[PDB]
Amino acid sequence: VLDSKVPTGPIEQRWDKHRFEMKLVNPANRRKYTIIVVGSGLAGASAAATLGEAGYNVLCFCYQDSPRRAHSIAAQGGINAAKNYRNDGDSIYRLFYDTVKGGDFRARESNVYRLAQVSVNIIDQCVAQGVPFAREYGGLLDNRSFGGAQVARTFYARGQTGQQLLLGAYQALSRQIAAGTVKMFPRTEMLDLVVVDGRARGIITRDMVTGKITRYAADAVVLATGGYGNVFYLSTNAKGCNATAIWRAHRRGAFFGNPCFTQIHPTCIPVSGEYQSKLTLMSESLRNDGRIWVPKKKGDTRRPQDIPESERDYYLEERYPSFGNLVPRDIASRAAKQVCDEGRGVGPGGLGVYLDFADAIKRLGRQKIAERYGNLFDMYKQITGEDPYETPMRIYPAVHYTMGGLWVDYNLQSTIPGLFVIGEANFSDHGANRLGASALMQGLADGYFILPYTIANFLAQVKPGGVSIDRPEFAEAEAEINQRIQRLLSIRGKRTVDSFHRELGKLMWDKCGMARNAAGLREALQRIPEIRAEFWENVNVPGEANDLNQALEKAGRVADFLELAELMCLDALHREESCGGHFREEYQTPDGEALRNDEQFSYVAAWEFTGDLAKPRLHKEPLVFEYVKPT
Amino acid sequence: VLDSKVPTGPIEQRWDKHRFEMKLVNPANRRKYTIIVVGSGLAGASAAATLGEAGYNVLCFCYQDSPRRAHSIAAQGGINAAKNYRNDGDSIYRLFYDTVKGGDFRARESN
Amino acid sequence: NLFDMYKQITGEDPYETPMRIYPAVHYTMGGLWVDYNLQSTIPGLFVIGEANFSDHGANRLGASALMQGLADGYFILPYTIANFLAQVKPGGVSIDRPEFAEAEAEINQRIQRLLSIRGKRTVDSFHRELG
Amino acid sequence: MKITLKIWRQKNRNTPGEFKTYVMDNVNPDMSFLEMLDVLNEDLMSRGEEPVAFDHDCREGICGMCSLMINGVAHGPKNAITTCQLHMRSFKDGDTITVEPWRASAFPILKDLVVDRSAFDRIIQAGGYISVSTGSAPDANTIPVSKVAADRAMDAAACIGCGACVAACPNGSAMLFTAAKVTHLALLPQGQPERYQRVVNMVAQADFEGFGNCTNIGECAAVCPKEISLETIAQLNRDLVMAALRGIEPNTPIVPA
Amino acid sequence: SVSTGSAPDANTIPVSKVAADRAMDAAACIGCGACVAACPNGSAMLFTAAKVTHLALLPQGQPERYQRVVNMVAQADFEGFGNCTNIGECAAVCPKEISLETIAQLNRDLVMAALRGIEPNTPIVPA
Ligand SMILES: Cc1cc2nc3c(=O)[nH]c(=O)nc-3n(C[C@H](O)[C@H](O)[C@H](O)COP(=O)(O)OP(=O)(O)OC[C@H]3O[C@@H](n4cnc5c(N)ncnc54)[C@H](O)[C@@H]3O)c2cc1C
Ligand SMILES: Cc1cc2nc3c(=O)[nH]c(=O)nc-3n(C[C@H](O)[C@H](O)[C@H](O)COP(=O)(O)OP(=O)(O)OC[C@H]3O[C@@H](n4cnc5c(N)ncnc54)[C@H](O)[C@@H]3O)c2cc1C
Ligand code: SF4
Ligand code: SF4
Ligand code: F3S
Ligand code: F3S
Ligand code: FES
Repeated sequence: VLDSKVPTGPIEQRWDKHRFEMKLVNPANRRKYTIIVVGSGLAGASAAATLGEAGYNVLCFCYQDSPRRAHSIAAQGGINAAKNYRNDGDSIYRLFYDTVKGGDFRARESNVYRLAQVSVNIIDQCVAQGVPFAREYGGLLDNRSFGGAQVARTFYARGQTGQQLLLGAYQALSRQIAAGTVKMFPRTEMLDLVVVDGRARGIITRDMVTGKITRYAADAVVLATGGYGNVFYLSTNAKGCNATAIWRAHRRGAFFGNPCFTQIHPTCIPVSGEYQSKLTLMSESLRNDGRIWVPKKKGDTRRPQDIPESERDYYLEERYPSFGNLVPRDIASRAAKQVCDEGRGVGPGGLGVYLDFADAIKRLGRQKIAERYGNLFDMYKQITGEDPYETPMRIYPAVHYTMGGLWVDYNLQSTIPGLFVIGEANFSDHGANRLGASALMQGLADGYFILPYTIANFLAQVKPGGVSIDRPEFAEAEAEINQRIQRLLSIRGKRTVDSFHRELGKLMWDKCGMARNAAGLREALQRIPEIRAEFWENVNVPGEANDLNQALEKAGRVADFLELAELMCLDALHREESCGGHFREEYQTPDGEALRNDEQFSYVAAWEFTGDLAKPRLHKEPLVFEYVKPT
Repeated sequence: VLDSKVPTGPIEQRWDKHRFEMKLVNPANRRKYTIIVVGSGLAGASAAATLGEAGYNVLCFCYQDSPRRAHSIAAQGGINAAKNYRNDGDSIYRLFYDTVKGGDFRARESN
Repeated sequence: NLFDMYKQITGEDPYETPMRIYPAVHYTMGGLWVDYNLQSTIPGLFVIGEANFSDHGANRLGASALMQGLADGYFILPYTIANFLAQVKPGGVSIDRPEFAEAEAEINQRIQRLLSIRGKRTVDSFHRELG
Repeated sequence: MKITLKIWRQKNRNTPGEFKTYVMDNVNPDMSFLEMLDVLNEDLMSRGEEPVAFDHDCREGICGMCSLMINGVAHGPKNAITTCQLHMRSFKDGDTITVEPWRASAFPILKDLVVDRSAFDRIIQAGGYISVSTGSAPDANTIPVSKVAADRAMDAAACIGCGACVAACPNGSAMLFTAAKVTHLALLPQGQPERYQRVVNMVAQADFEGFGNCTNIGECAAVCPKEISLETIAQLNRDLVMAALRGIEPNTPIVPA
Repeated sequence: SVSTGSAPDANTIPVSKVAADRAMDAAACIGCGACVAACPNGSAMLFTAAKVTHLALLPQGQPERYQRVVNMVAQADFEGFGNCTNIGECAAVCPKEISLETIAQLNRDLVMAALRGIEPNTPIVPA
């Protein structure tokens, strides 16, 4: 049974009352506890730095060269806070209401309020660390609107806010490392989780440079391994982002909360052939001019600018005319994917649609268009090779973010006692749709102001030490990992790892992608095990275990993705409603929005691994709304 | 009839509750509205400056030579605030009580 | 700065000669009625500063009109005017509508009548009598 | 577009390496360099050889993990871009392209094209931060920062830690990286209380780590992906001179674990 | 250049009593224009110097003072006023007894701004 452990009383004092009620660890005793932190993103680095400042022995891990390589670094948009510096009507309650309504009423209210309440402290801490936020001429901070939000509550660096936030967190982590409190282990990836007597007591890692398999033991384990949006082969996530850690934890007993909840991005640079899997994120501030079109003829060799106005299929205009071409990204991207799927694409392989700017150039002044889109146009010209000022842009949707993940209660603790999941790896509080500039805020909130208290409470309830790395559980986990690696290396089939990953990604994008139906999901669930068996029988990963073998890492990540895809397809088939990112074609209003069902699906679904990949158990955590009412 | 449209509940949260309840204009849409401000005193100049900072098109007027030549430039006394810097018993509630009692009970409490 | 100012204006030194004083009307607490949103009876017409009734009641405390005006300008009017504007469609009214023409004609007729009266008594005589 | 590549191939840190040639017939002009390397790796795996290993995470020129010396110039012939941002439209049919990792004593080579850049991490660990603990921060708008100072601090702070400055510098010096961090932290008021110590510590760490000296050649600023100007080095020199005038002694060096 | 709602607490930045007194002495300018009418060159140097001195003696005016003076000076040259020969009629005519040391403060600020390479912005054209 899932106990959310949410406090009681008025929602404004819930976090303070909980903070008072939780237990504490004396500052002298903090040195007797060891905490393992797997991940060094915004959440991971912030958590490691704060727990090192407290006094605990922290063991931080990351699979990249340095802790400062992580898709927290790539974020372009700003970060939200309820400071109300622009005197426009923003507040903590307004932010809480916005976040709980933007999620389509699929998240707990207490978590959302806590996030909105600690956002202000997040901004204060980030400024105090030397983060170069944009300033006004008088020396005070500057705010901007996130392209549609009703208030200007966003703080930003020029175009790399995520980089500056992660660099502040990384500098704090480096300061702790120099103090001897935090031990950093880059270029090693956690391969398994070891639970001793029902508590997550350690991890089994592989050092990707030398191939060494190492066993670490600790009182508490924190997972900050980011999202799993890379299960689709084409996505805007980094080339190394994966779901190995969370899947291993889920297999160990953690509950997966709404794995089917995914968020996509409307405008991304299309692929240039069947060898690329990374789609570069553009800015949402485009599409303001609209002018999304495609040639009426299926195949035209003429230049895009040579096509007359009467010969252009300006779809999204004769369809959904009431919105004003500013249709929601879900509907626009579904229409674009359908158009490209019909065979009427414009890209190299036929994937992409035209985003024209010529009418905007003529109507407006080129000076202002340059002053608002110069970085984007230069970046597009650098990658694509075509000037947007003359030729139309090409865009294609891609999977961007995952709201789903491991279920956690109010204390950020998963089903397994002692296992804490923060950042993008937990279901947390975005609900069915992630608002802009909210993942950074959520990660920093979890790292800085939330996790220390709850982990201190859990550690105070127990006693330090008692578990070493010679227990039979460690040996069994290590033997399983070694057998898995040896089998992977000994399969030596024909098809490569990327072929299997691409096949899985295309199947997941066509069936469990933007638009989902029962027949398609059933077909995908039928198809997944055949692909998994073909992978486990006919894969070719060359090299040796004790070297720098990248194909082995890719093979492991692909195996975990093949296992996770079945669960997320099952979850998508289960939820017979449309809400947020999750869209079902049988439950849409005629306009094209998501038609919810609040009297039968107003809960959080947690899936339990029962040993069978086709029959996982479903547990429902009901949601009750008291301050914000569904409508 | 006259509707004061004052909020409800405890008097300390009335302004915050009203601020949350009222509608908003997105910063992108502010440039499509024109506001006429007649007067450039303390109230007029402050309102025009704040609405200009917001983004609206403001049209300010005054009958003197310059906006600074308006009245209220001659105000010699100080300006009150409930900051309690001197640590002598002042507060927001004390100021509210003083203002509502000095007016001989002829004004709305919420304002 | 008061004895010196009095000497500058009156010409008599307060240190040796008694001062002379006489009361005069200073402030008006009354004005156009406004609701909580600082909006008058006419929709869309907002009255701030000393021109509205607002919250001074029957007597204005010292150093209160300054903060009243600054409060109305800085921290109150933006929210209420945004609340009013968010419920209406921008634009749609130009200066060629008949209401503008009628108001302009009334103003022109009033000015012409004022100029064409050309009586005997001056404006300040009537103002002094009324006062 | 037929392309011949000469890739450096080294088995491990202790095993010596050598150049090997690979000829590929069809190369899409609009695909990036790293994707061409990926296609080559797939071909090698199909044939039965050991694939080429290189660092890559984001493929957007922000993370700073890309590190390749292409045709003698860091990050490829085009300037102000990283290796992940370089596309094959900048090359010519029948061209020969030489691919190498960075070369420095402080950047040991671990594989064919992968190097160990933990020296930058250790340089950061020795004072390259602001010592403020969580929860003690004041309000955001407490300390005003002029727009010009914030802009210059952001210009210096956009360093992706790629290590191309070390590779381009004839002396193998990390002066541009250290100068950029020092300039970032020294242009804001929050970095004032410990700047004169900070620079000294950081400089000492670089000397301890195995980097060379700066002859003011200026080669680093020509290949820097984020166009860090040479005025950061002047700012570092001013700070170090002023710290020496104050008798600031460097602390103990950060020894690797 | 401070916007509404972003101000910090009043007692955040301390200002010495002497600095505040001099800033108040310079800030009590009623904009009458008698300084222009008394200066034989028709220069607005006392008005500009008074405003610059007011804003330059408080910490809140620090972040943009060296630009500010330059801009203001350029605007006077754009408006048609003459130059200052340090004659001193404006100080003797000024109703608020603004001293000639405001002009010295403006000269110091402009010299320092020129040493830093500050360049005037575009002039403010009348509507
Ligand atoms: C291109 C892009 C743009 C974005 N823009 C925005 C934006 O404008 N606003 C916004 O609010 N959000 C944005 N996001 C989302 C947000 O930035 C991320 O989702 C969020 O930072 C993820 O938090 P995290 O730190 O947990 O993830 P990450 O930063 O990805 O954490 C990954 C960390 O875990 C480690 N790790 C992972 N797996 C393993 C393993 N098996 N073993 C060991 N270590 C492992 C990695 O080494 C790394 O340290 C964007 C995301 C992307 C991809
Ligand atoms: C001598 C004196 C001393 C005072 N001292 C204090 C004090 O110590 N403390 C305190 O709290 N209050 C004091 N007050 C009261 C207060 O300062 C003012 O009376 C006033 O309430 C505040 O300024 P305001 O902007 O509201 O009005 P004003 O500043 O008078 O507004 C007048 C503005 O409206 C414009 N205007 C007027 N009619 C027209 C028109 N027909 N067309 C176009 N524009 C027009 C003018 O051009 C000007 O811009 C004092 C008042 C006086 C007279
Ligand atoms: S200074 Fe430039 S070249 Fe050197 S590491 Fe930083 S971004 Fe790379
Ligand atoms: S004479 Fe004095 S008060 Fe008048 S404008 Fe000149 S400086 Fe200001
Ligand atoms: S180019 Fe090299 S010599 Fe010094 S100034 Fe830069 S590190
Ligand atoms: S008298 Fe005139 S010439 Fe200059 S110093 Fe004063 S403005
Ligand atoms: S992969 Fe990030 S800079 Fe190249």
